[PDB]
Amino acid sequence: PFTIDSARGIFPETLTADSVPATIARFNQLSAEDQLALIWFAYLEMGKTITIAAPGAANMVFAENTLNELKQMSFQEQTQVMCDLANRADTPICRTYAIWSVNIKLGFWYRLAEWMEQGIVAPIPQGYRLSANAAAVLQAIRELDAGQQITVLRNSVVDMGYDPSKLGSYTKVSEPVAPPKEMAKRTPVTIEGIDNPTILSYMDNLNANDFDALIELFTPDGALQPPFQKPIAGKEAVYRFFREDCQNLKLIPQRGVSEAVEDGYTQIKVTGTVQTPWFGASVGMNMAWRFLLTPENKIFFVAIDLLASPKELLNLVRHH
Ligand SMILES: CC1=C(/C=C/C(C)=C/C=C/C(C)=C/C=C/C=C(C)/C=C/C=C(C)/C=C/C2=C(C)C(=O)CCC2(C)C)C(C)(C)CCC1=O
Repeated sequence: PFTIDSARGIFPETLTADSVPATIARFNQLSAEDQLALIWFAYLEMGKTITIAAPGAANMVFAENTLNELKQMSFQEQTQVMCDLANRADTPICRTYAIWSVNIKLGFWYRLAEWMEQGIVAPIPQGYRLSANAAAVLQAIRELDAGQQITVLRNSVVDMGYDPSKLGSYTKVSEPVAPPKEMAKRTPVTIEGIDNPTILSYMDNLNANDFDALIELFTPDGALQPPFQKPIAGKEAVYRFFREDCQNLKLIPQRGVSEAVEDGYTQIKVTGTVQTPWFGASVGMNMAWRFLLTPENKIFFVAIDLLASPKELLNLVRHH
């Protein structure tokens, strides 16, 4: 009947932005030097219309030792470390970076971007010439919508460093968890077409960084699938993902539809936008949420999708 694997397929008319993994695959064909140059140029152009937020103090304490090593290196040595990261080389810095959470790696590169601008780290060489393929990948990124662009950039960062699979057993380094926003101060979401209390609780608890309440919405074996990734299965792993990767999001759902399927279960699709704390309101990612709920309104499965275009925000099929 329903398994996690079959639940992945609900609302199959939902068109996701698979140009993100497509573009990443093209990017991964390029030399390390062209990868760095390409991201430099893309980030420079993006900055003209989107506004990145500075990393917090606790984010940066974990990257500090590595950044100070870099601050001291020659321009040549600095470039070599950056190429090592892009190449996923086996070096001490690449092994250190492999155990950092997503947001720590992002803060590392945001500091390097500042330093490269303002003189401290080796710039991209003046008159650098991208390969023909790299020039085309950069143009492809320019034509993506902002939500797709920042997803490509983040993925490129997350994939650098030594393969964490190749490390064995290892302590993942992550920020302290923010406290749940006071109940009184929360702003509840509204969703046109949906009043299911679990769906509203999922949105509101995530918006409040209240992961202990969020996780109780799931079945013990319930799964969550982030954009372009495999399902994270079971409360233990979902709860860790929440606390590690999901703080300070702003979910802005707009509309949804609900459909009874077999055995008192119910499949629900919501569309809307999401803001990441890295860009705030300057980037609104067009998202769908696809939930499979038990008769007791528990989340058996939820998939979160980055949508191919804004048209898909209105794609809400009520009968299958
Ligand atoms: C690297 C590099 C550079 C620098 C580059 C830099 C500094 C790049 C920086 C890039 C940054 C900061 C990108 C951040 C992206 C964040 C995203 C896509 C978050 C999405 C979250 C979502 C969708 C969450 C959704 C969620 C919802 C709704 C749920 O319902 C459930 C949870 C879930 C998580 C699934 C240089 C400029 C120096 C050039 C050299 C070079 O290589």
